[PDB]
Amino acid sequence: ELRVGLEESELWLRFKELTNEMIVTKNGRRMFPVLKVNVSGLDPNAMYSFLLDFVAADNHRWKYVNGEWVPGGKPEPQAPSCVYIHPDSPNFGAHWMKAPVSFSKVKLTNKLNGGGQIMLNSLHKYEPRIHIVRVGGPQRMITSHCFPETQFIAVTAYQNEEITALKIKYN
Ligand SMILES: COc1ccc2sc(N)nc2c1
Repeated sequence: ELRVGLEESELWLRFKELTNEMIVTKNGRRMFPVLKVNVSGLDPNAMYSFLLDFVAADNHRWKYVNGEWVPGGKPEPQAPSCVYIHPDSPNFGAHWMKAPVSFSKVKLTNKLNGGGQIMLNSLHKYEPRIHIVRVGGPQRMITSHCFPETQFIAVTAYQNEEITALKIKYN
């Protein structure tokens, strides 16, 4: 059975209990913490690509009012985010299972851009999600996994200084 787990869930949970924030910039900003995933139960000889996308967790714009994040009253449909391909892709099951799969090079932007960078909606809340795609084989297969512990609001600057302090303490 294919098992997907979050590495350093302890740390992620401390961010989550404060309401996590990730910076987005025109050129794109790397994530901290980095999403790192433990995977077991792949066919070590089979070929797979690791994909990352961001689900809009709700349909609302958020705003930091009197030191607390509060959702707007005017929800709108959220266009799904683009997919980031893990740069080790495609790769053997053995490669993916030998160490945590680390998305250290994904960049989050607020502007439609050349390539690599993933555009997100400013002040919307996101739940990171991966897709494990079996490739090259005759029978294509996809397993998806969400990481609620890794939820965050996309911001152009940090609102809650508790988040800023944790980002610095652990980086
Ligand atoms: C996934 O990134 C985006 C960026 C801007 C907008 S406005 C809208 N309706 N949804 C989105 C999603």
